[PDB]
Amino acid sequence: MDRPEGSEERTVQTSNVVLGETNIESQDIASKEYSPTWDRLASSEVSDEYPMLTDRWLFWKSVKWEVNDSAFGKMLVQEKFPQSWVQMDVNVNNIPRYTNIPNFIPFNIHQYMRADFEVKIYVNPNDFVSG
Amino acid sequence: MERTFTPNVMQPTPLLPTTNDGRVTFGEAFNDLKDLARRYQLYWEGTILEGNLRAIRRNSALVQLPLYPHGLRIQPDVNNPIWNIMRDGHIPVISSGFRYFRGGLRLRIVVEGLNSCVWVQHHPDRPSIFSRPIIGRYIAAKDAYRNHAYAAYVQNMSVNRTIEVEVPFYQPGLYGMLNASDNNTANSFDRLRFTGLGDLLIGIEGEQPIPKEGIEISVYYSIADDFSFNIFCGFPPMVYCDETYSAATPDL
Amino acid sequence: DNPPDPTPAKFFVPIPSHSWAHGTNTSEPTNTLRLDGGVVGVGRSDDIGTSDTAISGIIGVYGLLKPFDWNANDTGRNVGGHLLWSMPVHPQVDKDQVIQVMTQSKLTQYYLPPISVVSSLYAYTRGSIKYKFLFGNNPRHNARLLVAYIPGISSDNRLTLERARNSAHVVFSLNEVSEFVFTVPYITDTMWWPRKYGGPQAAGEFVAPSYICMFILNPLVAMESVPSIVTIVPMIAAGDDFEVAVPAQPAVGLSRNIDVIYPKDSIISFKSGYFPVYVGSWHSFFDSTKAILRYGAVSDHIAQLGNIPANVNRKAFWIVVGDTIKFKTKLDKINGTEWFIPEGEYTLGYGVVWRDGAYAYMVPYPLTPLGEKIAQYTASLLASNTAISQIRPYIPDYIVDSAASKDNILWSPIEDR
Amino acid sequence: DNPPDPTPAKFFVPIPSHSWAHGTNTSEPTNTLRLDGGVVGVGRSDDIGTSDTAISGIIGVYGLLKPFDWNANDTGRNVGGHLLWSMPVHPQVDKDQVIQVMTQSKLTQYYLPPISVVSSLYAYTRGSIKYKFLFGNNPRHNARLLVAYIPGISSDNRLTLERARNSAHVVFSLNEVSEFVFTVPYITDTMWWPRKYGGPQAAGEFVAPSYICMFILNPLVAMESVPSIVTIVPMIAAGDDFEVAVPAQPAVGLSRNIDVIYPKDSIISFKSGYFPVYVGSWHSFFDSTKAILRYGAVSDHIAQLGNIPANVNRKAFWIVVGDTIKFKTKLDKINGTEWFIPEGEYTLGYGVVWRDGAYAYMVPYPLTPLGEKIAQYTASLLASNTAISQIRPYIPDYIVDSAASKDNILWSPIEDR
Repeated sequence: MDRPEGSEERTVQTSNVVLGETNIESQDIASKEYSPTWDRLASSEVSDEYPMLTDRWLFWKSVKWEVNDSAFGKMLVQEKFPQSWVQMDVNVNNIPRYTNIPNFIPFNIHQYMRADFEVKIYVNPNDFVSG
Repeated sequence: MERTFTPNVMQPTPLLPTTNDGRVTFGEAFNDLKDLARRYQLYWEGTILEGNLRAIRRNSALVQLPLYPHGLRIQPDVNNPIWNIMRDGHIPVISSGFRYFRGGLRLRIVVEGLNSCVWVQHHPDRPSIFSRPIIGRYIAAKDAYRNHAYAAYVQNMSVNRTIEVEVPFYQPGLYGMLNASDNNTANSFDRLRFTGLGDLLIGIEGEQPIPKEGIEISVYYSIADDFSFNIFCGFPPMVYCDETYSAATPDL
Repeated sequence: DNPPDPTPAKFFVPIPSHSWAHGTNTSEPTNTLRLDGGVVGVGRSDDIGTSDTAISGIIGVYGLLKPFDWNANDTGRNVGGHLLWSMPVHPQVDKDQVIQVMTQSKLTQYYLPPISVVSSLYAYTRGSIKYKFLFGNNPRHNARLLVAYIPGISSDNRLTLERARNSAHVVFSLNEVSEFVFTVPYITDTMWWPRKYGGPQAAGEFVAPSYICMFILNPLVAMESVPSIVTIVPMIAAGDDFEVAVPAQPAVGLSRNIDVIYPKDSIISFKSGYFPVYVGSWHSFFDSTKAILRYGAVSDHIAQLGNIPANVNRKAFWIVVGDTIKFKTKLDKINGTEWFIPEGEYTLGYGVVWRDGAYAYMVPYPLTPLGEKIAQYTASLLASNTAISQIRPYIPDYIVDSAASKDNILWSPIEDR
Repeated sequence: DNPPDPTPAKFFVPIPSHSWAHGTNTSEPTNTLRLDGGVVGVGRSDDIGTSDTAISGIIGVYGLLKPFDWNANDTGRNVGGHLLWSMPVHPQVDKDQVIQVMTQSKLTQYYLPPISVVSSLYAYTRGSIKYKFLFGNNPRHNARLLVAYIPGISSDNRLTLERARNSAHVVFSLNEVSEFVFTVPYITDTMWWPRKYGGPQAAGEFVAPSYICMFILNPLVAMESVPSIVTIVPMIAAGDDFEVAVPAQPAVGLSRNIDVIYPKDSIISFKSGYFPVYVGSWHSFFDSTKAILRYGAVSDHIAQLGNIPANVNRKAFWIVVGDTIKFKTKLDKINGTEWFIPEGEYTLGYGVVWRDGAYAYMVPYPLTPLGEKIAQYTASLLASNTAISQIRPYIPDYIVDSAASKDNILWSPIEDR
């Protein structure tokens, strides 16, 4: 910290959401990136796209891990993807609904769907821990 | 990219000069697992007696064989010494590191002890949801008898006791699943039609009796030319073959 | 017109099948089960990649090895010259440097890295290996390590820091750095090196050519407001110069089915009337301070083993096959090693045969990776007729009589490096 | 001159026959039974066309589906929002939407359209389907219909007009128009779709991907000098984008011989002395208002079934194989369905097993397509342990004792979707 403001925070914008980061990332890609061609052979109905809704960085879970429950191989998250994320808005009976989250609103009126995904993991520790 | 991420390298010596994957010292190269998967290995082998077949054997099937690129679920027992100490072949070991595939398989059926004729059919729209074969009188009628219009091959043992066929990929989707579970109820559809190439049925066509020793059917398999191991996920944990039969008794 | 064709017949040799071994650089005649009788191949698109079986792309992926803790407050170990971590260098990792899962009566599951899995498919191997070291530190921690590659050495029996510095080595500083890679050389008297682990009954096995060792140059320092332990996670991948020669029986099998049928001819047990058995003590064996298997509480009632075949190696220890028992034992740390068994209840997994004249007795060992090592070492000491007083510290202690077995207990012969 | 020919012999592999599967894009060696030993083929002219086996030209021909009446005077049904007609969309038509001919002890004959016949020869299918609707009207009749294509739905369980409008649909006006075509889309999560009907024992069968439904927007109007009923005849053909993937066991067989031998191992009957049987009533079964099979007029003389094998599915109903009987029954219209049996004399074709302790009884059903459906539904209700009071409306009523059988009656297990 050497400025009146703390220092410069990098910014990443998508749709109407802006994420701030301050450090150098760790990155990877599950498989080779590509543009699909055989999806057009599956449905004669025109495939709708809602980029301002879907290309939006959305907040998922927060999971709290403590020193007393942190062992080698401890699973902070084990979730079916993207099922668990798209179905994260449940009712009193733990039944999911696609009706409230704008990113998921197209899932309610369509039977079949496809997309590529990106997942960010944010941890904000102090200067004096290790893990 | 993290999987291959190598920061702050500290290398005391230069690299080791190449041999082109063995081509310099031996006459051939070894750079692709796909090449090894094209070397045949045992898929399944068993002995069949008259008692395993239907009382009245109306040219009925001998073996109902599910076709998986990653092979069958092995059963190590006193009667199967190979699976017990050799365990799974190279192809199931190779397959375990990949999620999907899209090609065909090449088979080789070796039938010994039978003087009759053997028929072989491929049922691409009827693949099994279990990783084990079905034998003789336990095979349902729908499969126990020759079906029409399926790709087939009929071979007299008098001319040759080895059958060579290539099984094609006839699946409605993009990929076929490798390493699929038999315990699958949440995704039955995936397990039913997006996993196996379809059952291969091996039957007998003649009235000749089976010898008291029975007939032996040995099915070898390998990857076809149009086959691809597609998405590299992790390898699963392994067992060591030298931990089956110990070297404490070096000869046994 | 019906002209005769008196062209001489050719000699041909009939064979039942085409090549079984060939997998590349050749055609294969076959009966394709298709409607199209030409050279046919399944369709493709970008939705479906090409085969990702190129070896270099597989073995380049890092795999995790057995992690270890690095305690800054250990005034005994955290000193200059101390050996933190060491092992032979070869593509398959040593079994005891890999994450394991053991199952009673079944096979052990090993979490082998990609370079280890692929190498077990081939007979020979060569090239540099990338050892990535990941440290669980923060900007307060500091140290300096010396990691070395010792050609032609397989163990740390003569290994010291002041010798390790006389081989190819690197010196790493942990000053606000958490990852670094030590790409070790390939120094051999030959061009290809035989794999270490092979097949059943150690078929075609051999040894590693070199050793890697991590020494403490400048000991780890922390502060009071910061964790005093720094975990180190070793990882392994193939260097850009790595190659694999020759297809052989896989050294490995899948873990979908970890069942195994040990040879019935090697199985040994207790004589009739000498079972059920329990873990206990008796006076003529280190004044009844060590654990042995008894069949009763009257003394000189120590379970006797049945006939032990002569084809069983003298340096071999044993593993329980069928049902077993639990027992409470302990073992104090042995001088010059990190070998100790804390006082706890353990299942009986291993045994070592103690001979007294025409009678053979069995000594119990815990079903644990360290118990496997101590059992093996003890069997070796009995093999060289080591002093009875010097084998004493390698034997589990007697605490209290344990439960008895349902019936007889069956054992199978095994042996390690 | 007699020069030696030391040319090395070649390796060849003997096989008894040429390809059995190949039907195109290859030559086939064979022994032609002709006098001319060359490549010979029968002569032709314009008198003899070329083969008309091009699939697209076959499946483009419309086939007739089960017609239905559309009554303008039905103040109950002829209202906005009413579902007139609906079924799953797939190339083979649903069996209950096709003209049928049943034969006692034989197989049913189905009048399948060309697109249905061809599709039963192949494993996969895809593309648009043309549904032509023909109306028996004249310029007085008027209405508006809403026909919809619902992707991912197989039944009308959650189907209403006010939901159907939220999928691909068309709105047709019957104003001096008698024919129109609804070319429905192909909306799937995959590229090929497995056929619905396969082989014996439902070999390789699956389900349809989508649903088509016809709703009443503006109800049918007629006048007093004009027929109040308008028949609707649905027809089906393949769209220009239709394709068929993979040869498999035909789902169909010819109707030249409709004989069939049901498996002897599945056959069940009545215990000795418990036949001949007749249809009647008894008190402990809905106060003797429903039909069951008795063996005498003394009470608690209800025909008992022999041993029923455990491999028989619990939701399965039964079909009579040998000789049978005629009986007079009826069933009143069931709420929420168009299910009713008018009072008439019917042959006994189907049965459902009613269990009471260690005794098993058989409930009679008429040999009629609707009787097949009601029998199946009842067997399913017994399977889920449905309330005895709620299964009551699905059981044929008792009117009067019927003739007895010549001897025992044999039954075979069957099951529908």
